[PDB]
Amino acid sequence: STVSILPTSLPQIHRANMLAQGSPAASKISPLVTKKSKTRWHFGIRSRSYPLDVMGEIYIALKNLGAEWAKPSEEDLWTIKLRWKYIPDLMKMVIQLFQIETNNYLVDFKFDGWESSTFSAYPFLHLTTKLIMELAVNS
Amino acid sequence: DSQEKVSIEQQLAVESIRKFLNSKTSYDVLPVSYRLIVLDTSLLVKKSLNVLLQNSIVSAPLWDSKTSRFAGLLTTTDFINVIQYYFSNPDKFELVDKLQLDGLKDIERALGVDQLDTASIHPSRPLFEACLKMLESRSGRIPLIDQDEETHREIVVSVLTQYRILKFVALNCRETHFLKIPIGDLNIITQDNMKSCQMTTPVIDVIQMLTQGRVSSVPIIDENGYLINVYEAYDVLGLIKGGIYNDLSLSVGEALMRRSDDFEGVYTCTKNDKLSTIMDNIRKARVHRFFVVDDVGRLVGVLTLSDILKYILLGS
Amino acid sequence: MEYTTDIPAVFTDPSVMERYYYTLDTSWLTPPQLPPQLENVILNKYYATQDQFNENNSGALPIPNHVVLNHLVTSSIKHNTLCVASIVRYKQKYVTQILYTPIE
Ligand SMILES: Nc1ncnc2c1ncn2[C@@H]1O[C@H](COP(=O)(O)O)[C@@H](O)[C@H]1O
Repeated sequence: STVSILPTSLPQIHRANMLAQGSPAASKISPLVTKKSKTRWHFGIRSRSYPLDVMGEIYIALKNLGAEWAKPSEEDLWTIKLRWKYIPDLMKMVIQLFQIETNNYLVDFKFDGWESSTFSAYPFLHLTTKLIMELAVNS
Repeated sequence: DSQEKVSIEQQLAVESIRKFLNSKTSYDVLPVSYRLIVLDTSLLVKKSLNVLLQNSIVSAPLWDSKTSRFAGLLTTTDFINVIQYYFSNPDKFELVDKLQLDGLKDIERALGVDQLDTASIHPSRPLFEACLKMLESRSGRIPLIDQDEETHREIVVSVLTQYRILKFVALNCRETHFLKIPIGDLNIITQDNMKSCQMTTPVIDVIQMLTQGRVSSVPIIDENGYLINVYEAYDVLGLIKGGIYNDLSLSVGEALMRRSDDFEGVYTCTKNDKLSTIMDNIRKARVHRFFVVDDVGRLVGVLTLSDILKYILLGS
Repeated sequence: MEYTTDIPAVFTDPSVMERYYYTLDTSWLTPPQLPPQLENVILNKYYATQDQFNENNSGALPIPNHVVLNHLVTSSIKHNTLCVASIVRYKQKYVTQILYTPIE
């Protein structure tokens, strides 16, 4: 076949041909180097405080943002079943506190549907962004 | 005797490709698990550029957190608009620097460019229908959009590209081998009114050719018509990254030094090449077009992905 | 279920948790241990397997665990931008929906 890569299109040859001609830009302009850092992903947010303290910070943040929640029982103290105002108008969330290490806890956030296989998490993601920011300020 | 056989095998391969396209949905093109990068509209333009470059993508759906709805696709066209606006208003550097994605429509109004009624397809629909719609996109990207089963809101599932369709075809239809008719005998190459420039042409003029001609790239030739390089809409992303205020009156040749070292190159072919070979290249590498050259390397035409799709769908 | 804006007494009044301690008869007094599915090494390998298939064409595409669906994924704030995500189901396929939003 006669399918090829045009050699003069490759950066190394193009640069060299511009340098050989004499144009100053050849020395001064450098190629774009996009350093793509390996992003570390985590579920939810970590806290170094202790259970009752953490749960207290969350509820305070929830209250100031205008959310409502169900009364928890003794078997599910570390679970928040909340509703947020933001066609169904009220978004449901489940927030769960987990223990990692002795001094380390993870706050898990879960979308739980709407109240009046194919769905958008973006309204959920937007609200959690507000919640994480509200929490970061109070700290 | 021999040209009769080549012809009927080509016909069989094409009928087979078309049936495949008629039997598959856009949903089928999707990987079993994949990522969808969406930008809030209040995000800065220059940060959105970094998000694209960091993630090795060239488009991203937009999300309006105020109205809780999708606000279209950020593409290289939006970035062309910004550079054109700045070049015409170099006093407004501060506005451009602090420009947010939702401010793009103000830039559009200031330049007088059309709204652009960007298409969409329901994933459940035949792939063949998404192909027909692809012949209208100049971006080469169309959002896959469904309905949220609870909010009834219109929502983005993915972004379909022409490359991805043609690669999906190539991977699943090895009958491409029997496309042995030289592309020169098919009348699928565009040869008339070739928009081109030279190495000394200022990059801003080349950028004007992209939107004024409705083309994704501009071939770069010497005085005698030899193909040397190309300037792509994609290159604009690196051009803004490396200083807009800096490269006001820079030549295309000079601007091309900003290209990353991982640039994969410009593909060329001749009139004697076959679509079997073309699809093989698409199968194995991201190729967006094949520039047709003669026996000595002079530019005679271009065969883009849209030309190949159009042949698959509509014929010669 | 009934909904209210009243913060549960156990987090605003020391008397409530104290009462629980003293009226003993165990695990409900402490938050559960983090499930192995939500560990950050499993989450990022899932990302790396998606990357290895698309950069090096090595292996197969990773199906996520059904446990982690609709749960929030986060990363460190960079350039005053919060990047959050959530793995959701679309028909029989899986979309990691990522959002970039500016913060203050
Ligand atoms: N620089 C160019 N000059 C003239 N025609 C072009 C150029 N680039 C692409 N085309 C043609 O314009 C149509 C759309 O181009 P594209 O958007 O690149 O697929 C195709 O039929 C191409 O063959």
